[PDB]
Amino acid sequence: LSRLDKVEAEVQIDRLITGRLQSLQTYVTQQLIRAAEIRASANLAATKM
Amino acid sequence: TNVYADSFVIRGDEVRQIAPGQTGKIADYNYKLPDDFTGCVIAWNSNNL
Repeated sequence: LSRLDKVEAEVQIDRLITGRLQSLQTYVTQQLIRAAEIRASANLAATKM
Repeated sequence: TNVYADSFVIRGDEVRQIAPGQTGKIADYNYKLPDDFTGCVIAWNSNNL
């Protein structure tokens, strides 16, 4: 923001928006894959208990 | 919905700042076109008149 005029400063930060969100989308996707895995273990633990 | 027909006269070497979002003396102090501007910008030499 502090080096580029607003006419095209949105373009570069847009790449961060597409970028930083993309990592967030991957992290949550990793989480659900791990979230389901734990519940399978948890349900196994539930039966064990 | 509606039409805005803006009329003004400037130097011929001044049209660059008319582009949306651009900056300088024009877009800083006298004429700021919106970022989401919708339309066409028309100019022609008028030294004779």
